[PDB]
Amino acid sequence: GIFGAIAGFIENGWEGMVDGWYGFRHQNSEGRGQAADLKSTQAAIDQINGKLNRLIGKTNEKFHQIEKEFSEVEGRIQDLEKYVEDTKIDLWSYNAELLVALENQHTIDLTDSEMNKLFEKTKKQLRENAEDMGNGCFKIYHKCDNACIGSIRNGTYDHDVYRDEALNNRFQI
Amino acid sequence: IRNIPSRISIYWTIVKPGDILLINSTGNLIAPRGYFKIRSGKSSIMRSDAPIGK
Ligand SMILES: *[C@@H]1O[C@H](CO)[C@@H](O)[C@H](O)[C@H]1NC(C)=O
Repeated sequence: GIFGAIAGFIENGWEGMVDGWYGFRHQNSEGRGQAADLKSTQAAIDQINGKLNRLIGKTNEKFHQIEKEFSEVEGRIQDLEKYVEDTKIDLWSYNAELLVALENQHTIDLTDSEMNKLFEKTKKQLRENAEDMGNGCFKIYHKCDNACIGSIRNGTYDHDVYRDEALNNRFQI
Repeated sequence: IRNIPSRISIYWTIVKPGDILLINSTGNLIAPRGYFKIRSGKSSIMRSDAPIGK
């Protein structure tokens, strides 16, 4: 939520993207297509598995304790045993509620973050050859075939190759 | 209780090494036949009616 990409300038997610969490959709003179971006998806996954690693399969061993159920009324000593346990139970219960709320807040935001980074990286690659249409898409001001699109995704796009072409198109009257 | 009006009260005593158990009695003693070993560790007790599984 906090970076404003996911549930923000990105209108919605793509349910048809099933081979990654982030990716690219393009349209050009040869058609329109889709490809997942592996590195950003993995970055998000890696952070979430880290949380799970702290939380899953990490329980504490306890053995002989105090009794916690009672068949007879006893008063002072029994009140304390019960109170000790209730107090304990309430505090563990607090940490967990807080933990989940906090973890969940950080996860949506970190995932929002990863989407934004990929956008920003993409934005920089295109230099002056594209403009941000404001909804996460770039209008690219030059002929850009599948190989061209592939180069952007693959991080090997050479802005110098297309710059003259793009500038003429951007700055037309 | 089970047709018995009398009772026995149970007590316990721990004796350290170098120490000595002394019993002085003039009646009504229900005598120990010996001692239990006492250990320390991870053992406990739980009240439950759940079946034991393999
Ligand atoms: C990225 O482009 C380079 C240059 O052609 C190529 O060697 C490589 O296979 C490409 N990477 C992917 C995963 O498409």
